[PDB]
Amino acid sequence: EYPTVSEIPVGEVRLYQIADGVWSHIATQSFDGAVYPSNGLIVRDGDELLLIDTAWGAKNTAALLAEIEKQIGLPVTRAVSTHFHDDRVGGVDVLRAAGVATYASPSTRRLAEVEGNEIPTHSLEGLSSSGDAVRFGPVELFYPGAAHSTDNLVVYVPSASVLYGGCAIYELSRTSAGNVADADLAEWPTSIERIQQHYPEAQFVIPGHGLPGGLDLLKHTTNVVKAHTNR
Ligand SMILES: Cc1cnc(C(=O)O)n1Cc1ccccc1
Ligand SMILES: [Zn+2]
Ligand SMILES: [Zn+2]
Repeated sequence: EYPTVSEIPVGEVRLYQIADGVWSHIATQSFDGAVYPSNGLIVRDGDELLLIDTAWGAKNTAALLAEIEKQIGLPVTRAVSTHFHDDRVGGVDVLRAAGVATYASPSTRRLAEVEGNEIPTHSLEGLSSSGDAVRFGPVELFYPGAAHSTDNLVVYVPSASVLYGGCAIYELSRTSAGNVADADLAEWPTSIERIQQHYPEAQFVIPGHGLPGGLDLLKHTTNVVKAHTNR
């Protein structure tokens, strides 16, 4: 069963095996007097590990690596951040010290230096245009357009039919659009369309925060989004 926010103390991290060689990592943070859960992803690449997004803060990313060691005891060598926000780059310093090579798109890199967040070192080339996809070891990287942020990336794992959609994708239980200041509300739904059309074969959909479902998470997020739009 999936770890829920009401089951994880701020400062601990859980791993949830989704397939052979595919985990998610779950963590928690307080922010504006409330507690939220956060996801990210782990994919096995032969003998190395590929880490998708941080665990929302220095401390949690330290735990995230320690729980990787306890439970998989394979090394994390590359890290991709899927947008410039703290729940995705909070802890890039802890990874880099640990000898992890951290990556993001140049748009992510720019926006992070501007917001004062931690900056992935390497720049992922070839994703600046909506629809763009590049390979990266055991996953595909996809820029669906602007959405939750202008720079947000989705990750598909083909071996396992897994779609990591990040904060661009909401969990079902989440019916309010929240704070979406960095978002393009006008393009967000077109952007989800692109996700659907490029990965219809997805069987396991992971949001930035909360419980995983399937492609129906995309109709859901289109809906919540289009209902904010119309406030
Ligand atoms: C605080 C935070 C970080 N990332 C997000 C988001 O919407 O992606 N949010 C807002 C959020 C997250 C989870 C549940 C509700 C609101
Ligand atoms: Zn965000
Ligand atoms: Zn988020």
